[PDB]
Amino acid sequence: AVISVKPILLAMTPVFILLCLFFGTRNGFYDTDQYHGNGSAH
Amino acid sequence: MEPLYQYAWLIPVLPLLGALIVGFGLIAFSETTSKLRRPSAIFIMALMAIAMGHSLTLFWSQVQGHLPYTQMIEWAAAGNLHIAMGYVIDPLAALMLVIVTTVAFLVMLYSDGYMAHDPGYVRFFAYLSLFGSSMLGLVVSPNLVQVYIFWELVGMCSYLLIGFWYDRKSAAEAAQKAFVTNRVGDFGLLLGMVGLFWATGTFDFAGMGDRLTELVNTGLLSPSLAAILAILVFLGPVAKSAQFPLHVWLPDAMEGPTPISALIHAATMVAAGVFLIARMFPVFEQLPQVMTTIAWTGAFTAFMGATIAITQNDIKKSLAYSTISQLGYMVMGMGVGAYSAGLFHLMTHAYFKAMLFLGSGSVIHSMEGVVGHNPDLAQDMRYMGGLRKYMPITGATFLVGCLAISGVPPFAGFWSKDEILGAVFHANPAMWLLTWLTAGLTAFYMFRMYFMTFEGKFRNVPPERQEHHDHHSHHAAVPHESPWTMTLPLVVLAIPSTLIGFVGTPFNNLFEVFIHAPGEEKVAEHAVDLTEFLILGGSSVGIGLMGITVAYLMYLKGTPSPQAIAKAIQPLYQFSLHKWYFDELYEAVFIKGCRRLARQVLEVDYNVVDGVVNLTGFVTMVTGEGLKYLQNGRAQFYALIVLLAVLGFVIFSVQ
Amino acid sequence: STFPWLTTIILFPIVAALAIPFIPDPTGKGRPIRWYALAVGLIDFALIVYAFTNFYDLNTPGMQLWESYDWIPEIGLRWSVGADGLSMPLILLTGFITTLAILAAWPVTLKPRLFYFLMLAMYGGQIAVFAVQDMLVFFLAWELELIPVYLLLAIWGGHKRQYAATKFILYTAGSSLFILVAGLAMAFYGDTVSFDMQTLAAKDYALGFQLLVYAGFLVAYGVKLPIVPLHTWLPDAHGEATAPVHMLLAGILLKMGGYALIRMNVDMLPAAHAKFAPVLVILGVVNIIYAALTSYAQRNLKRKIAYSSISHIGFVLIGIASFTNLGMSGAVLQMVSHGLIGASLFFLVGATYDRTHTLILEEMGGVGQKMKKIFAMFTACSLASLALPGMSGFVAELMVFIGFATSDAYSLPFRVIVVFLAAVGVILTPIYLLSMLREIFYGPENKELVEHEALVDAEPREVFIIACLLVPIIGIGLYPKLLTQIYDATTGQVIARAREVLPT
Amino acid sequence: ATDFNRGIMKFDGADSPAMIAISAVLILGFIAGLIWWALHTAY
Repeated sequence: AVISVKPILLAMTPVFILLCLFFGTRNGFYDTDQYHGNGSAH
Repeated sequence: MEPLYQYAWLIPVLPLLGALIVGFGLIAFSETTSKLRRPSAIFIMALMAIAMGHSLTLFWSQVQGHLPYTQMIEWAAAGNLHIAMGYVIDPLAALMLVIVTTVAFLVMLYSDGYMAHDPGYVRFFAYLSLFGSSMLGLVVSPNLVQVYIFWELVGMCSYLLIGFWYDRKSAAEAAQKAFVTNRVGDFGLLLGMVGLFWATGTFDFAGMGDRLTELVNTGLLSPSLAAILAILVFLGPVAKSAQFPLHVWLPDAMEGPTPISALIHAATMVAAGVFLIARMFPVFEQLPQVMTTIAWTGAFTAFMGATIAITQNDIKKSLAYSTISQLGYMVMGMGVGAYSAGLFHLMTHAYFKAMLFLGSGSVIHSMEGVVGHNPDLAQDMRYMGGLRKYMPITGATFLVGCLAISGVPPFAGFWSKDEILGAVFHANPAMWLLTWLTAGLTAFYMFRMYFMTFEGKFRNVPPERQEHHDHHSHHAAVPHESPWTMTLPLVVLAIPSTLIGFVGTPFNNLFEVFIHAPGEEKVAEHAVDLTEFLILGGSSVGIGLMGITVAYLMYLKGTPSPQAIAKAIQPLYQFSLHKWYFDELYEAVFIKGCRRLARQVLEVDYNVVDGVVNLTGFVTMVTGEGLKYLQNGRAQFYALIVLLAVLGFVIFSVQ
Repeated sequence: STFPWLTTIILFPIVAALAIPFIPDPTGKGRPIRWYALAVGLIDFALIVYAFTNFYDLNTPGMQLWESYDWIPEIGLRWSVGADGLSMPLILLTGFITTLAILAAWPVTLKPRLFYFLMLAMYGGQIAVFAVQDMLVFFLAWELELIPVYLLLAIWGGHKRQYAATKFILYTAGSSLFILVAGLAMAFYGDTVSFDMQTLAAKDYALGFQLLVYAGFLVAYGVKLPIVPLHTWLPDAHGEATAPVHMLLAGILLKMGGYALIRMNVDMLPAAHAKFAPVLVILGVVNIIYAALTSYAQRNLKRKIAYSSISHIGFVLIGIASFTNLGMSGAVLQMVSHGLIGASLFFLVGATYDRTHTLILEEMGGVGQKMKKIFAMFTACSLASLALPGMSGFVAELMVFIGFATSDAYSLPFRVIVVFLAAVGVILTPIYLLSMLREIFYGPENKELVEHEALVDAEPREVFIIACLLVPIIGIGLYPKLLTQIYDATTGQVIARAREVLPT
Repeated sequence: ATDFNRGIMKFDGADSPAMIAISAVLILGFIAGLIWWALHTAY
């Protein structure tokens, strides 16, 4: 009488995939001020 | 009954989901949800009022004669080691179900008045609903694991709420101390929770008493060894209810918002620190050396917190040191055994402290008109005296809350409070006459806080003369600043006070104790006499009534002075003015000491065990610069080593 | 079933990592190579969840993707792969945190053709450790993340990168040699030269030999999982690093040193365990108390949480060396829950430092006034690492305390002191986490706000990666049989391997 | 160690090399005192 993890993982995969490919397109501040610039911890 | 009780887990998960949504609406949609302040307050309040609708029928069905209903769901399983997490609807649990959602709907009615000038209005209702769902799971809890999932959750909601404003440096350090000091009790609770699962074998409260009493008399456990187990579980409630070692966070918990102080003295304190020891009475009554520890550290706090409430200039810091003592007055009621009377002084404490706290917030929002937003102590700049001379309904209701805590004739406390004074002069009258002396001192600071700031003249002239704020001139002096959203909650929190003006009376004390049976049907009581109860109650309403006549005369002369007390008892007055000199013991020893122990674990890290690793890389670099000098040019020297090794290997290999 | 599933997941990033210099359009900073490396991460995480939800066939002890391909018959090694219960939670975790580490590697314009090559090569070099059932492929895959993680810390790192990068490759390749030495010691014992991880377990060893192999394995696995004397490589390699790199070190790379303790020091050498197991729990107790006081005394911000990651690891040692089915099920859940928690902390240190440019924790104060979504996120992830209930930090440590002091192995004066000593970490973790929160965000005293710290924001992509990681922290912490059912039957044989030996 | 005495609650003042050795023998002695406990007290 346990909730199986396979139907909760297979139903959470294609929302995680389609949200990264959307949330990549939406970002701010990492292209306009960004005084770190190239060297990412200098 | 079946859609009322099988869906009884919906009372914790409804007001959680009201904060799950606005938590998802503030982190992602903060441009609209910060503007949506008014609907999202009523939306969050709707799931609390439905949760009030569950409990008011889940409790009324329990007093009609319905059986307790338990439910258990497997949570973490292994080989022969199960953890079960469900609920119980117990007449003790269903009574606490009413209290923590009635005062929670009340404080959210209160919250629309104390703010909606504050931009954190949307987030405040997200945290307030985060309190209740973490709290409403604590009261329905069947196990010691299940009371621990929601033990450290309500301290998390208590951490976030004290540091609600988070721009004050004072509210910064106040929030962290409330998490650390409660975690020492959570360090104590976690030791006894594993320690009692070790000995007994099952995490429920009912299955812990029968199994501990099975091994203490057979000979598997020792009478000294199993005593330290239930001491450690008790170390949990000494933190949340602010007993003797762990109470330093309550003067600083008054640095948070004034609605929260009403809820962290009705839900995390009078509930959480008392509900656990009320539920663990299957363990405690079989151990005599543990119950005498509980009552002694309760009765000291009834004395310890009381004298710091004297000469306390701040109104919220005096109410904070009151409920240190009043909770300390109640935990010893669980310590002398007489605990059904200790549970019926719990209900009148939660409904009147919130009456005293929210009533005090009506004073502060009134006093923000004539004075700027910095001082909230006893009144300067048109000094102490008069607030009920302006005739508010906010000022007459924190007197009625003040009146029923001392033991006055015509009001409450005559029915519930002094019942554990006669049950405490039975066994150890040496350490427990101390409660009688402070019984006139709890009557002191309550009425010392009443007519110092409600009787006199307090509006005329400025002594300091610096407000200079348009947010102070719009703070609406002449206490009608208290809006329509205080007319309902300051009245409707007194409508249970006349219900306990009818229930918990000398005929309904017997009927309410009949609901509150312990783990077994047996009730242990030393003796109750018909004539002796009359003078033990009649001399004890005196010490409350004549306890304030020394306060009616002290703080109505203008100065706090009878003869030779302006030059006070400075051996003792330096204790109560500088707050017991107890904050500085915890600070100069523990805070500096863990800032001194931790530093030299860092420098043995960076220099000893980092010194060895930086030495393997040093004796190999200087080995390289030592055999770099083996070659030096001079090719005849290279012809030696070819010829010496020919001589070497023929002495090497012939033996 | 016939299709090689685990052989695909190992080799598909490394095959597709090599197609990165042929991706066209370097018109400025690297945009198209950022999107190709992200999408090739996600279609391998889909390959993990396809192979898991159809082919894993749980509550069976053993491997269910068993593919033993012949590679070199002279040495005796094969290409054998397989996913059991001690690894299939961690194959799923590796495909989850790395795909966010590509997505957290978005502002990098220093060497973006080289960054996403090594990270895709490290994405293959981590799944390959948990999957292979061999010993010369396991030593291959252990040091296969040796050169990409030297270069990830040296080019994109703080100051003292090079002192931190060469202290690390010399200390891990200087400790990986005991895997080859102890992996060859069991391979030649007896008469067979078998290298599979099953026959090396099903072989019978002597007791005096087993204590030499266990002490050889202990130094090789006490470095990566930082058992606290052998730990000095970490707070330099984790202190001077960027947030997308750091999620692969603290999230996943520490878990290989604890995965390999369960596989190769508890299964294969049981009578070696039962002799030197109480040294592990004392090295687990001191792992908590040392690393929590060392975390408090440090003022570098990225170095505070870097020393904190040694402390959460300290329950894996008590969980492994307690001989209880709830202790070992609480250690595997500690490795999964710390990866999800430690990735959500170590992203936001880089998310804070990219705006305020300091990490010094003294020039800060009032950061929570300007950025709010950074403050609201860094509170929920630091509360996750308090072992606070309702999140997966508490249930992973609840089973260890219960599982240790319910075993019929140790004596009672020992079990009382270890549970009393490990629970001092309950007091100690709110001391430095909340004082880190207080001395950065809470307060009026802001910076100079002119020379440094000219900007503050919170990007709507960066709010996803925390809310992507806080879903399985809470979702495991509210129902831990979402994870315990994956490894219930395989852990139940490792404990059945160590119970029959235990009075020794 | 001058960056370890950052201008917040640290710099107790005992960063001297005479204190570093006497703090080491108690700390590294407690771990060694607990390990030597373990092989004789557990079983």
